[PDB]
Amino acid sequence: VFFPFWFGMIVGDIGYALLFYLVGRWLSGYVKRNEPLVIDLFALKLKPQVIGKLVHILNWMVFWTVVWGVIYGEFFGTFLEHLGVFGTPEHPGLIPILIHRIDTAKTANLLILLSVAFGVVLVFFGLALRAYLGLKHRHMAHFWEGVGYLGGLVGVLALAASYLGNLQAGWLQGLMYLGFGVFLLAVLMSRIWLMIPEIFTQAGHILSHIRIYAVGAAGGILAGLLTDVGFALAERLGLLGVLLGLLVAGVLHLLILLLTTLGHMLQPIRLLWVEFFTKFGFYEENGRPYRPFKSVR
Amino acid sequence: GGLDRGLIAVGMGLAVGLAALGTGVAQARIGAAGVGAIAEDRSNFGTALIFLLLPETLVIFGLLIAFILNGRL
Amino acid sequence: GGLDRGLIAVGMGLAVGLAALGTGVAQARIGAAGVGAIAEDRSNFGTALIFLLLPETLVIFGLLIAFILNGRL
Amino acid sequence: GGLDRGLIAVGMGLAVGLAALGTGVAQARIGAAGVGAIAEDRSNFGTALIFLLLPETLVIFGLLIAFILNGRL
Amino acid sequence: GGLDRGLIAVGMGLAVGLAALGTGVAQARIGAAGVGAIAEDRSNFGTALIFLLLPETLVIFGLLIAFILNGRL
Amino acid sequence: GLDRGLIAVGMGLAVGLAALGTGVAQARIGAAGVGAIAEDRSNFGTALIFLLLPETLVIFGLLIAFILNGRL
Amino acid sequence: SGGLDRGLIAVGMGLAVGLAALGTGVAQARIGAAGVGAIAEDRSNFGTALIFLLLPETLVIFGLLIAFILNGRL
Amino acid sequence: GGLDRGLIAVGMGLAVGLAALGTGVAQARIGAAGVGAIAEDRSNFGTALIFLLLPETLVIFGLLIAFILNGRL
Amino acid sequence: GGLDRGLIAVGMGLAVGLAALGTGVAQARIGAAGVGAIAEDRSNFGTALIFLLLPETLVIFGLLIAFILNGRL
Amino acid sequence: GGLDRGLIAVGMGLAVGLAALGTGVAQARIGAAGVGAIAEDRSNFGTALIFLLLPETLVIFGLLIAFILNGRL
Amino acid sequence: GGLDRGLIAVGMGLAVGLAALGTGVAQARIGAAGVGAIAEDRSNFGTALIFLLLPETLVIFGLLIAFILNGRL
Amino acid sequence: GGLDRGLIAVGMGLAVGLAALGTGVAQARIGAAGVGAIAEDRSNFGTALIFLLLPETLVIFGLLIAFILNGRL
Amino acid sequence: GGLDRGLIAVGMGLAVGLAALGTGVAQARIGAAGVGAIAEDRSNFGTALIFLLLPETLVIFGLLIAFILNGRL
Amino acid sequence: DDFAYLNARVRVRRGTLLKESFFQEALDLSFADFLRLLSETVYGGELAGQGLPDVDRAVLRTQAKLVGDLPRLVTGEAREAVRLLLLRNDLHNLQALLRAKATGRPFEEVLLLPGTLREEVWRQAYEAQDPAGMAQVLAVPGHPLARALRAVLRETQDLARVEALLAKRFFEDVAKAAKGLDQPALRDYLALEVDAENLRTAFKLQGSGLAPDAFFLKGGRFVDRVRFARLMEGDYAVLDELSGTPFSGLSGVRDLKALERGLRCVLLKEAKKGVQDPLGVGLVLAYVKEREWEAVRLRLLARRAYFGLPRAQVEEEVVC
Repeated sequence: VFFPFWFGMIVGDIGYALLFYLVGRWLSGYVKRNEPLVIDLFALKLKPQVIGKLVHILNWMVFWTVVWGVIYGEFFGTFLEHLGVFGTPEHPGLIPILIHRIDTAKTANLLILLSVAFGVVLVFFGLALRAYLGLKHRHMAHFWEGVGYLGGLVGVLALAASYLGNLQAGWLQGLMYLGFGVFLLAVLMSRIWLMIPEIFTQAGHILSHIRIYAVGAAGGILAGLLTDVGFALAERLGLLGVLLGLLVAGVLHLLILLLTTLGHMLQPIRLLWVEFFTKFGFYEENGRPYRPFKSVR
Repeated sequence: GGLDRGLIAVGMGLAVGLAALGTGVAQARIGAAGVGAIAEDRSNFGTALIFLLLPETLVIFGLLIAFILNGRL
Repeated sequence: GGLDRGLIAVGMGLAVGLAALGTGVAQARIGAAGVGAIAEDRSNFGTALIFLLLPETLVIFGLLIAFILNGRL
Repeated sequence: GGLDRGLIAVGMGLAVGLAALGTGVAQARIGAAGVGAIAEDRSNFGTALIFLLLPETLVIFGLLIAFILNGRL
Repeated sequence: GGLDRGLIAVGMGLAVGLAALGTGVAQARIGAAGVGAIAEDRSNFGTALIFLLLPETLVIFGLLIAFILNGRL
Repeated sequence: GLDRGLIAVGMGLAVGLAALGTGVAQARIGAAGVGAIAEDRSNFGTALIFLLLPETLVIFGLLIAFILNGRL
Repeated sequence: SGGLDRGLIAVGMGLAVGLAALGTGVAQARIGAAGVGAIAEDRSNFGTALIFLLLPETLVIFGLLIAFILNGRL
Repeated sequence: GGLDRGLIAVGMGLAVGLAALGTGVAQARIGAAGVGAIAEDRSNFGTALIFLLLPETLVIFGLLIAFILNGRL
Repeated sequence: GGLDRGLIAVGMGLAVGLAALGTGVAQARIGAAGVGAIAEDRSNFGTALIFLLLPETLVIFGLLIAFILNGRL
Repeated sequence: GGLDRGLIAVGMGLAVGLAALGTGVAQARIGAAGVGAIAEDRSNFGTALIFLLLPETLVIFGLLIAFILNGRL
Repeated sequence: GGLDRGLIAVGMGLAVGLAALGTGVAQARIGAAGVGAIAEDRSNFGTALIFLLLPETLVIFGLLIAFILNGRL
Repeated sequence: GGLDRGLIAVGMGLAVGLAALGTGVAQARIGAAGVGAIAEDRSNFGTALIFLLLPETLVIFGLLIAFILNGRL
Repeated sequence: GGLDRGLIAVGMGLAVGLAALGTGVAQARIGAAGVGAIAEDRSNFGTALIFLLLPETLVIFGLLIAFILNGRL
Repeated sequence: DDFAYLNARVRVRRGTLLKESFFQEALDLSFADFLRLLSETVYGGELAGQGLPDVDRAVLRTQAKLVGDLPRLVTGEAREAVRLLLLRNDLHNLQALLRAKATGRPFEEVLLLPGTLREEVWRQAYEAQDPAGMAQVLAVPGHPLARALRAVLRETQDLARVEALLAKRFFEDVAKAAKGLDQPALRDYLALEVDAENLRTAFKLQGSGLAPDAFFLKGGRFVDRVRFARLMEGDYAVLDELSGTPFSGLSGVRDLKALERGLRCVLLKEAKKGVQDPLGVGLVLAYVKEREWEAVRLRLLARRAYFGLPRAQVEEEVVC
């Protein structure tokens, strides 16, 4: 429900989506051929069922990067230059754009507020889920730690939005009352100490969701600047060395593709793995792995 | 604009870069010991990740001061 | 204003950034020893958390100084 | 009077370079332990690429502040 | 003024940040040996805490200088 | 015409300091790579890919430099 | 009644206190490391480890001396 | 107007010098491991030279930025 | 008066602080070896103190330079 | 002329000095391993001098930038 | 005549402090090996004191430059 | 009037001092390995002195830039 | 006029003190290995003193630059 | 050079060792189950056939393949700090070659288990007109034997007093080389080891009464000259005096067997502390000494399994 939708907000290029669709149709042809994938450079040998799962995650990811290439309005970086397919009022050629993402006076505050808002939803869902699991097993310290982090975090967020954000310091101060009262009540009815230094890192974990907009703007204007340099210095310098600039911008664009899509593919899943999974526990006593009677077949 | 707008921006960017240097210094040694403990066996993953990504509060604090200075102008 | 606010901004930014560098220097070695003690046995979790989260007193002091400087702005 | 654009640009460059130094300091030791786990057996591949690609948050946070500054430039 | 408050601010921030860096350098090695002595036994706990909390005399002196500068701000 | 130089010292500071960052990275990674190659020839491709991975630093530094050039 | 002196004496005081703080932090790092090692060996070298840890605080009381000298002649 | 040629020149010189510092820090340990490998055997000479001469990319990029600034001059 | 007083103040402060950093870097390793020699036997109390109080000639020279500049004030 | 000669000169001198620092850092470890390799046997003299006189490409690039800055003066 | 005596005073103080840092870096390792040789045997007192008192020539050179700058002042 | 000579002076002094720092960092480890090789045996003395005197090329290049900059004055 | 006479002093100081830092770094490891060689036996005395007294050529060149700078003014 | 690069490989290899339930269930079998249980683990990679020379050759070959690699793979300070762990083998080979040159039995006489030097040096280092030439061809640069044999070579060419002063010079030189650099977990270890060495030397030289201070060395901290003399002469309250030290349960011990058992246990205990430093040299120390403990315990269990000895003869020798 979350990770491909975040990766869409990372990668908003329709050309990246088309190249992913090409490698996905290649890889689904590879599971049609029923060959185990082998490469001795990485010593990667693996069975086609994992490769079919990779087909499934790649399709369910590439839909969201298509739709966030539409809303962010970027075709292969920026090929709206010749055909003005995306409508900004500085050069309105065709259908409008929802958010421009290349400038920051129009984009950055809204996108940064939504990027914090997803972390708000995620972390409050995680702490509510830890409180649920503490309510289940009749173990009370988990319930108190969950309600304490929830109250302290919403109190710090309300105090931040009031005394460092806008005006109207009247309504939210009762929410600050409630939040810090619940936090002190939890620490008193808990005796589960060293939660007090954790709430600063807890606000760190609700606030560290900036990185989706950060790598989104980074990769987006990096691709846009590369195709800008290539397209401009090819077209308006010579008019027939345009294939020279086009293919060198293409090969450098595929170079930065191959050199940082690993990193800004890894960023949403580490965001999940080190905020959401570690809020509700998940790191205690390792469970026990179910292995049946094999009959290896 | 004048000297005001110019100097608040370098007071922003120095804070961001230098807090990033701090958490790089931390995550260097913590990632070294983490890659070690994983390379022993694939069992310390849930503790290597939390001990590795405990120091990112520094750079979110740097971004907090940066956004305060951005809204300040 | 003028030269005033830019220079108080570089003051508060240098304070938070350099204190963040200080606690990154501390948490480097303390987190390395903590990952080592956890990879020895899983019963060192509370003491490694308390020693790794002790030197954030520096950065709450630094954020205190920066918020005092933003108040005197 | 004209002391705006150059000083916000040197704030931009200082943030980017200093955060770059931070994640270089991190990836140095993390990639060293990563190659030390790789060249023994090639089964620690993804669980070392995760730790190598993990500190790339720092330069993109510096680039975030840089692009905000370019928006104000 | 336009020059008094800014430069006493960068003095205050420089004092706080650089004292924080000093005691971070101290608490790095002292906390590493303290985590090690805890990993031996739980009978060296109080001495590890007193050697870790000794060098915050540095930063209470740093905040003393900072608040003398606030009193003469 | 007074701020035209300070954009360029910001450009040069970003380029040089990001070069310092990936030099610090490539120091230890290339030391481990030369150690692995001195062990056996069979770790060539992994040494090259781990050595060429931290060039993100300098290509982002060139991104900032070309931002500050395209402004001027 | 200066217009520039009041700030630059303050950055002088802050630089002296901060940089002497860094000096005794770099000293007390290795000295406290060897002290905690010797206390972890035996519970007998406590007074000598405290006197070697508290010996380089002469630097920071000298830094506070210079700071309050500049505060007096401000 | 003045005070532009000198400042683009100090940007040029700072870029070249600091990139030289970066590749010096790289080639220090890379050439140390290379001379160790050569002292072990003479068979691995060309791979030692190619890992030693990989970080010339740093300084040809630094000279690129320098000559872009000088063509701007 | 005017512009001289603050600049000789930062000269005195820089001299005292940086000489303090010098003798702190010296006393780090000298006191480490001295505490090791104490931990070997108790007949090194008469050599660790002389080798540890020898490098404060540095800071009495630094305070001499500070007081010469304070008299030149 | 005027003030710009001094600032192009400090850019030139900073380039020379900082590139010299870079190749001194680069030659330290290589010279140490080369003296060790000579201490093994006297057969590896030429490879030691070629690995030690490799990284002066840095300083001939620094002298190149310095002489071009002189050529623009 | 504005900033003249302040700037020559900060040159004097920077010279003394930075030479102090240099001989602190030298006396650190020299005093470490000296206290090691004393803790081995007592008869190495003269060689330890001659090797430790040899790098104070740097600070008497810094005091020479300081007294020449006081003479021109 | 003009401020040329002071700024070319700080460029000259910065170049010479920073080149001296770089070749000091080089000769540190080169002389450490050299004293090790000589204290092994005296059969490698000329090669030890030529490896130690090899980073004086840095110093004579830096002084060449210093005297070219003085001759520009 | 009243600043051109001033800036040469911080040039001279940042020459001499930083060259002193360079030769202190150069003397550190050589003095450590020399005290180790004397700790072997009291017969490798002349070679230890010649390797320690070699890198003061840096600071005599720094004082050469200092007295040439004083020869200008 | 880099400690973390070697430490990653050492932590990988420490991930693969033998557990306690292995020998606890191999404490009662009949040597075919021993061959069975060693057919699976990493020591079975070099097991050729079956029998005692096969098992011994397998253990020595796997230890040379799995332990003798880490003195390589680094260059400089890291190898200078890691080479001073597995260096007893070089002393044993050098004193065997020394007594073989001083005896006259042929150069192919000894078996020469691998230490840290390649064996071409050994093949070349028998023919030399000057034993200083033998130490010269033996000399790899920063080696302790390369600067110890020429140190105590300054009397004669080839004697046995030369060998005794070689052993004493080796111990004090390894302790001084531990003091001469910065590893906070190896200096204390080698001091405690050489304290154990001259303590058990004093125990195995009881009753003779010859001059003890010529045999006593310097480099330990828990013992001194007077405790060494009063331990060589027969009263053992001084051995009962050592409390607070890690010589904890070792009190009132007279015979050599229980003494050396307690010393080997306290060395493996204090050397298992090296996970305190997961970046420096402590972890490779805690790997190598745990590996040799596991190897010699595997060897003793092999002997019991083959010869059918009672488990009450072995139960005291797997106590740690």
